[PDB]
Formats: sequence, C-alpha cells, structure tokens
Amino acid sequence: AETVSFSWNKFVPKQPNMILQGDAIVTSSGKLQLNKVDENGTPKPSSLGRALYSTPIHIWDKETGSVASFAASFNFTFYAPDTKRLADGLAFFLAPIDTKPQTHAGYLGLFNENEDQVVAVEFDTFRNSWDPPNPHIGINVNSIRSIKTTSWDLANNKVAKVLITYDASTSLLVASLVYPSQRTSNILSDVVDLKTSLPEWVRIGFSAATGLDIPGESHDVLSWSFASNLPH
Amino acid sequence: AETVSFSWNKFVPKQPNMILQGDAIVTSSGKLQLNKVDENGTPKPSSLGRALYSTPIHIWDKETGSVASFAASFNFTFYAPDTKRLADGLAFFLAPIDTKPQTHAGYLGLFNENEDQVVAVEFDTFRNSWDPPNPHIGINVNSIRSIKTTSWDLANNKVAKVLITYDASTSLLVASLVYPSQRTSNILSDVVDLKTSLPEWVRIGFSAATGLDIPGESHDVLSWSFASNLPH
Amino acid sequence: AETVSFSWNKFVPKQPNMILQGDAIVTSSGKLQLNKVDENGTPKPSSLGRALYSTPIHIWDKETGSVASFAASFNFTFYAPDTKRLADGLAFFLAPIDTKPQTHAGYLGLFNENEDQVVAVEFDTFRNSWDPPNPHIGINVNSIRSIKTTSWDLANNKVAKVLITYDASTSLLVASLVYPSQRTSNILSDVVDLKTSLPEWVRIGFSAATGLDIPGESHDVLSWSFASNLPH
Amino acid sequence: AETVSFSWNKFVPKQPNMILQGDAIVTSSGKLQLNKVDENGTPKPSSLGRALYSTPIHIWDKETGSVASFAASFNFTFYAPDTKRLADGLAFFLAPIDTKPQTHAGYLGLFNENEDQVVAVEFDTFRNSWDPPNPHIGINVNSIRSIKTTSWDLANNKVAKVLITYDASTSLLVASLVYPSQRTSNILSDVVDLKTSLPEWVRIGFSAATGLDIPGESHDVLSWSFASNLPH
Ligand SMILES: [Ca+2]
Ligand SMILES: [Ca+2]
Ligand SMILES: [Ca+2]
Ligand SMILES: [Ca+2]
Ligand SMILES: [Mn+2]
Ligand SMILES: [Mn+2]
Ligand SMILES: [Mn+2]
Ligand SMILES: [Mn+2]
Repeated sequence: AETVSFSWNKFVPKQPNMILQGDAIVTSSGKLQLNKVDENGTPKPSSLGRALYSTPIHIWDKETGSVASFAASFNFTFYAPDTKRLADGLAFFLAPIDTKPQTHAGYLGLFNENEDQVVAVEFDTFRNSWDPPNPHIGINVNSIRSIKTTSWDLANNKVAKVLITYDASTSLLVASLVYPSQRTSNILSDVVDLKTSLPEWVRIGFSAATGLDIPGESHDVLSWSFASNLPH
Repeated sequence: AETVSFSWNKFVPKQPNMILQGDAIVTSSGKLQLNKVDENGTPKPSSLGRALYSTPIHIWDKETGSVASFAASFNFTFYAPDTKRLADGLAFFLAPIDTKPQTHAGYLGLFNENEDQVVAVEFDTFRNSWDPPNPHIGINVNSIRSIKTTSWDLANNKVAKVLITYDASTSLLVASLVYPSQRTSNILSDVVDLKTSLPEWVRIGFSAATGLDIPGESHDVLSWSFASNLPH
Repeated sequence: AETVSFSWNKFVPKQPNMILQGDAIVTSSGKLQLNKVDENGTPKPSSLGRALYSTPIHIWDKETGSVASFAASFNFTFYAPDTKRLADGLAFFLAPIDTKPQTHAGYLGLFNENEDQVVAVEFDTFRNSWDPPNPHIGINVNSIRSIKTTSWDLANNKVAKVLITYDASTSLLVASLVYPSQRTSNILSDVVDLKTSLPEWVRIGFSAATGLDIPGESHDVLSWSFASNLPH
Repeated sequence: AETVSFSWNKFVPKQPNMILQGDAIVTSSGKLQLNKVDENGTPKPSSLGRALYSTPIHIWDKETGSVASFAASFNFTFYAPDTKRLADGLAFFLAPIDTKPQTHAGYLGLFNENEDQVVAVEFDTFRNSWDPPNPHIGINVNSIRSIKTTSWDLANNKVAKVLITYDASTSLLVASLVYPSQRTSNILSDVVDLKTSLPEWVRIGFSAATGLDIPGESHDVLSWSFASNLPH
C-alpha cells in the first residue's frame, strides 16, 4: 500500500501546502476565496480562482495496474447578490501536476473550448448549451459535458457539506451534497476509469468561476479533507 | 473522548461478538441471514430475524450532555421469488441493551401495534397504511411512521451498499444507499435528537421481516462497519 | 480483515463494556482501582482485582491460520505506603473468554501454583523464587516464569505510560514503559506464538495483586486503548 | 485541528512527493539509498545523502501557541564491509523548509562545525570527541552534541525497525529501535520544546554520512510512516 491523508478545519493565509492560482486567495478569517469581490462583498464578473494541494497523489500504477481509492470532503458556500441571475459554478477535481487554469465562466476554469486530462465533480449554476435545466451536480470526465448530472437544490449564503468517493474496486464514483440548515440532500453516482482518464500522479483542488458579464455568485471553500489508498 | 469501532468483511458462524435473535443466523458462507428459507432458498412468511452487536455503545452522556457521532455501513441483498409481491423490509437500528423483538411483518420487528425506545433507518418494501407509495427508505424515531422517507430504487438479488451518518453537532442523520451494479443511488437526511430518543447506552443491529401471508423477500447482511465517538 | 478498536480517557462507573472481577472497581473519579484500600487510602494485603473488556477478540483463525496484530496502551500508577516493602504487581493479559481469577499475590491472579491459557506482560514488584533481582517487566507465556524480563525503573505515585505491540508477521511482542515525569523509559521484546498459546477468541484485561502479608502497593489504571487487526 | 499523514511500504523511483539531496537516490528495487556504493556494493567514503518529504508540516502555531504531536517510523539497514571500522551514521530530522545539507561525516550532514534550526534523532556509529562510547542513539536539539543518548545494539546487514514519538502535552520525545531478527530493543526519551527549537513549518527527512577516509557503512531506508496532529 501507499497512503496519504490530510484535514483542515480552516485555511491558513499563506500556507505552504497549498497552491493558489488565478484570483484565489485565503482570508484572514481562514476562508479559501476562489473569486474576487466588492468592498460590499459583491462578486466581480469574469473572475477565476483555482486552488490545489501541493503534494501530488499517486492515483494509479502502471507496473501493478493498481488503482487508488480515495475520498474527499469540504464545507462550502456561495453568495449571490441576485439569485435570479447566477453563474457560473464551482468544481473539485484531479489533474496533471503541471496543471494550470483553462477557460473561464462556463468552462469552470477546467476546460478550454476545443479539446489537460481532468476529472471533475461540478456544482453548476449556469445553463450552458450543453447543460440541463437547473443548477446541478455532474461528473466530468475530460469534458465539460457531464456523463451524468443531478438536480442540485442550492441555497444561497447557506453552508453545504460535500462528500466524494472513489471505489477502485467498482470503479464507481459517488458524490453527495447535504445542507444541514435545510435538511436537504443530493447524491449522484457513476463509473469512471481512472487509468484511461488520468496520469499515475495527479494534483487535486478546487476551481470556480463567475459570470462572464455578470457577478453571479462567489464561491468560498471552508474546510477540507482527503484520504487515499493505493494498494499492491 | 470515548471511541469504539469495528469492521467485518464476512460473518463468522457462532461469532461471540454478536447476538442473534429470532430466525437470524450466520451461514457457512459468512452471510448474516435474517429470515428463514426453503431448501430451494425461497423465503418463509411470518419470519423474523434480528442481530445485534454485543458491546453496548455509549451514545450520550448525562453529566457532560455530550452526544456521540457515529457512522455505519454494510453490504446487503434481498431475494424475491416474485417481485410483484414483496414484503416486508429490513432495518438498522439502535435500541436499549435489554432489547428484544417486537411485532413482525409491517412492524419490522421493531415496533409493537400500540406504543422500547428505538431509532431506525428502514428499507421498506411494503405499503402499510402509514406508508407512502413505493418501497422507500425512512427515519424512524420511536415509531414505525417515518418522520421522513424517500423513494428507494430497489433491485432484487443485486448488492446494495449503505451509508449512515450521525453528526452530533448538527444532530443530523443521513442515509445513503447505492447499487454499484446499476449505477444508482438514494439519499435521505433529517434531524434526530439522540437524547430525547434513547438511553445513554444502546445496542445496534439489524432487523428484518417477511410477509405475513407471503414470502416476499429474504434479507441477508453481507458485511458490516461501525465507528463512534463521544466527546468531552 | 476483521478489526476492532476502542479508547477511553477515563473509566465510567458501572460501564457495561467492562467486566470487573475480584476486588476491582471504578471510582467516581474515573479510576480503575484494582486493589482494596484504607480510608487513608492505604492498600489492603491479600487483595486481588481483575478487569476485562466485554467483547471477546478474535486473535487467530483456524481455517486461514491468520494471526491478529494488536496494540494496546494505558496510563497507570501505584501507591506504596512503604517503598522498601512492595508487592506484588500488575499485569495486562489475554485469556480465554471463560476466564476467572487464579492465585493471588506472587501469581498476580493469573496463574495457579501447579499448571487457563494466558499471555501476559507483567509489571513485577516482588522477588519470587522464580524472579530476577529488582522490579521488572516480563513476558509470560503460560507461566509466571517470564521467558524474558527487564529492569523496570518504577516510580511510586508517578504516572507511567505503557505500550504493547504484537507483530503477527514477526510474531514479536514488544513492551515499553515510559515515565514522562522522570524522562525515563524501558523496553522489552521477544517472540510469542499466539496460536500455540491461546484460543482463537480471547478476552483482554488487567490483573493486580497486593502483598500476601503486606500492603505493598495499590494499582490504578487510568486510561486505556486497544486496536486489533486480523487478516485474510 | 490540522492533520496530515502518509505511509509507503516501498520507495518509487522518481516519486514527486520526495526530495533527494546529495548522493541520495531510490533503487529500482524500491530502496532509499542514502550513500554511494561500489559495484561490489561497498560504500564510498566522504559520501552524503539526504531525503525529505515534499509537503512541509505545520509543527507549531504562533497565534494559538498550539504544538503538534507527531509520530514516525521506518525500516532501515546498514552495510559494513568491516565492522571494526564504522562510520559515520544516519539521522531522522526536522528542519526549516529551505533546508540544505550541512557538514558531512561526523556532522551527519545536519550540522556545520560552528553554529539551520534542526531537531534530530541520531543513529551514531562513530566516536567523535563529543560522542560517548559505542554506537548509540541520541537526541539532537540544534547541536551534534546529543542532550541524551543511549547504547544502540546495532546489527550489520540486519533490519532494524524504528519508532519516534512526540507528545506535545508532555513535550516528550521518545525513540525506540527494535531488531526483530535478534529479539533486541533500545529506547530513549527526553523533553524537547518544539517552539524554541524550530519554525512553525518544517520539513522532515533522513540524513546519512560515510566515513571521511573510510567506507564505514551504507545506510538504506526501506519504508516510511508519518502522522501528525496540530490542535486548536
Ligand atoms: Ca454551465
Ligand atoms: Ca411497511
Ligand atoms: Ca514476583
Ligand atoms: Ca559521531
Ligand atoms: Mn454543468
Ligand atoms: Mn415504511
Ligand atoms: Mn516476575
Ligand atoms: Mn552521536
């Protein structure tokens, strides 16, 4: 085996175990603030933040052909000056180490218009042409066109708690989101082949975009947990 | 703190850390077989099995007024000779140590017709008068009338994987069930106050009933995991 | 695999997950008090206490021939009215489920004069004919005659912290005792074959005796931790 | 809290979560080989290897004034062409992120002749003027002059297993080394104040040197484990 794992109940400004890209930063108040905001705290359009964890993860193994199993979780929120007009979303993902930001807005900073090898779970607020009705949750295997999605019952300014799981044995990825304040929950599950989708080593992180021409909503990540196993 | 936790990938016949009630037994093949069956393997009506874990759990504390947080999981299946005619269901629960079986069939062995202090998560196959349309999943706080339920997309003879969580801090209980074979999943969540619902010490286990006049479906528990924390 | 594990930072009077034998009891003040004492708090001679954990442990497996690996720890102390005159000792051990107390004093309640299948780590204060000079630590495989022992640098009324390990793979048992207050430590290690020494299922606990004709020292167990794994 | 932790049962050549300094490298055969050797496999004098783990560790906190507790372990060996002539040693340590190698041989690559803020546990084979008789184990707080040491019963070409612990609460560091093949073990313990000794963030790793004018012994690290907690 080969294992790793970490937990933070807060973000520490300037923490060396993290890598901030784009607009992303950490507040004195221990928030991971992915997008840029007004003094009033209002979001700025055409914004983009990413955040990754420094140590790369050994997700699969060529010789052995072994596949890691992982799990992650994190508390997060959003702020929408106007809830009738949201965009663009937030995502948790896995990418090559070298990873850098891609297209914004609708592409959630993870994908570029044409065809990085990315695996992602999206929390989408905005109906692109490829999107389904309503904000939803989706699995993204090398495309902004989710292989599966599900209605997401978002709640502005309220804390959502998230759970992600990868069962190597079934090759089945599961995502669940719960809002304790509203006693509400959504889940989603599908199969993903790590191997054909990613490099043996990856980096994980968060991505988030605001509306192109609109402010839509900010995206703050409050806490974060991760564990992984890779067997013999 | 005070913690406990256990995991089994199989059941061992005659294992001393378990307590079998009613029809319940463990197969040579490491299954926990809750209800009785034909040679052909068909279920016998009016059957009832319970199974508990020996060590009692310290779920809450009077002096401190502290509340445990727990989580559990287990792989399970069902066998329905005839899928048009199912009953009665399966449940995971928490009860007083002294606990013994109650009414069968529709009462899932946990509750008696009139008004034990029981907390349960049910997997219900049968529309009682108190039930909602379709097999579902529900939270049972001292009553067979779920405070909340959700459509359960059962699949006969297929393995379902289950997850239960209790967040003391939010007092929010979450139940998720996933069927990897069908890439299908359901979740459900609501608040439950341990304190007002149960004794400081409890025992946990499984309950399962067959149709009164029908065979409906058997209920086998394949594996089992549990962890709990009780703080200062 | 098959795993279990538990931790207590205090003892709860009347806790159902424990079994008290002999003089042993739990104080309002959360101590596990193995031997009997004066109002003044002085120990009573010819005293004997044992304490076990309720759930039995699956230490080895016949079919598979698999062996568990475990580890334990606990904070403990002793009280000697007169340090020139100590007896008799304290022990942590593994026994058959059925286990009941044996001979006292020098036999630490675990062994009887002539030849239960017991494995124990002793903290011996008293030179029996079979003992070596000075209080020591020893490994006891079915005999009060340690297969190995080591000088123990005891310190009255001071808290000692203990560590026990069993590496199934090497079949090597290790015991370390440290006294933080005095920046002092002892270790001891040797091989033990679980299989030939014990039953597939065992119960673990503590034993402790006072001097036959003397008071010697009391033995209180403050905290306790245990984890075990048994593989496929 | 804030936690991290990792385990490897082998080293992967070119693994990105590690940083190799000096002569240090990883063998096809998954060894971490700290010093340089002959084709015959014999060690080369005046050699030096270091190895660190990439992610930095948050060992203590200014605001809170909280101190982490950690533990580590690793399997290691040594090869001495001639056991009458050994040098120079191996060490596990904590340093500033920026850390780079210091003086070799007797200084184990961690310290320079005159007075980096380093905390280390040494496995010393060579009697310097500051050393005590015999190979030993020692605690090094900002000096190659151990604040405490203990006889180390080394065994050439044999696998030693090591354990390191830091109890923030007692501020007591413990080191134990065991050689299963020989049923032999050594322990050592003393207090160390993280705060006054190191920066809030540190990097951990291994260091190892060969004899100045002699080959002495090689130093290979086989496996490695680490966990840390930093509280609120
Ligand atoms: Ca979209
Ligand atoms: Ca029903
Ligand atoms: Ca004795
Ligand atoms: Ca030296
Ligand atoms: Mn979408
Ligand atoms: Mn129902
Ligand atoms: Mn003895
Ligand atoms: Mn030295």
